[PDB]
Amino acid sequence: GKLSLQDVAELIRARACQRVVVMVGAGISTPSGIPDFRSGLYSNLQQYDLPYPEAIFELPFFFHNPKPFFTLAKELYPGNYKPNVTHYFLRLLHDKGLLLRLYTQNIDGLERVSGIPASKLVEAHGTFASATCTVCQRPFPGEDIRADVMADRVPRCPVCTGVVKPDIVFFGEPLPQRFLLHVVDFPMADLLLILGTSLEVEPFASLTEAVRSSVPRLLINRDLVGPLAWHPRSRDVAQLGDVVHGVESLVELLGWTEEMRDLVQRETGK
Amino acid sequence: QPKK
Ligand SMILES: NC(=O)c1ccc[n+]([C@@H]2C[C@H](COP(=O)(O)OP(=O)(O)OC[C@H]3O[C@@H](n4cnc5c(N)ncnc54)[C@H](O)[C@@H]3O)[C@@H](O)[C@H]2O)c1
Ligand SMILES: [Zn+2]
Repeated sequence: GKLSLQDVAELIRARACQRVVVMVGAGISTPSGIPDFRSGLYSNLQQYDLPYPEAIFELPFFFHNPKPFFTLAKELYPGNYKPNVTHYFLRLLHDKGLLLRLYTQNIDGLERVSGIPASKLVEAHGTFASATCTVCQRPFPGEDIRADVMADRVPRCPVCTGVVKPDIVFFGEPLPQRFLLHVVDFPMADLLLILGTSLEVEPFASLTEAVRSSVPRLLINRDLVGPLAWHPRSRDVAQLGDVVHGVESLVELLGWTEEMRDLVQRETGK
Repeated sequence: QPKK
């Protein structure tokens, strides 16, 4: 009937679950000491006034005043953060051949850093790896604006002088094409795992319903808010509270804490 | 094609 965290772990142990799909959000980022915008952080952000938060990811605002966005980019630009244990756990899932797909709401790029190959990833809100001139459309490796950003200078096209914008997806914009994998990944999965997000926001929320009835949906996260609440299913399992704790429990139940430990150790030194 |  109602399943437990341990059941789930045992189903994974017992490779009854071999094709896990994972969706993550900001709850797995805050432990790497990435800020949460949803304070204190805005120390970086509030100053030039955002008239309201979402402006950070509105184009018209950005055109009128890009400074706040680039403060944020400077914070998250790769180098300046490291994968925490929850990434490394998803890395272990991959390395054991168990991971069909990881969908991430985070723009920190910590999943690739952690070691998960690009083919396993969907970066549904984009990436700082790359950029794109807001006017002329010419695209750029991410490093060719590193220093401007690192100096708090607003980068500018050589071609046309417009503002050059990292390929983070703004409000209003099409998500990546790679998002469209969901149609085949979700019905192929035999476990859905949701970490550090409740998925209140479409079109993530609607994604949750695309797995078959038989397939356990495990959330580890402080709350439930989204469609696990609106439309619960019998094989659902909620492990509410602190993300890291939740995941520590699950690794103990898998029997993987020592192997995790080994992996963390090797990558820290790499 | 779907929008953020
Ligand atoms: N790491 C990143 O790059 C990053 C950082 C902050 C926000 N984001 C946003 C994430 C957002 C999608 O919504 P979502 O990520 O769900 O949340 P959010 O950051 O907007 O709000 C928090 C959400 O995640 C959960 N959550 C966040 N932090 C924790 C935590 N420490 N422990 C437990 N649960 C936690 C919480 O229940 C809720 O659903 C995207 O639109 C990005 O704009 C990304
Ligand atoms: Zn240009």
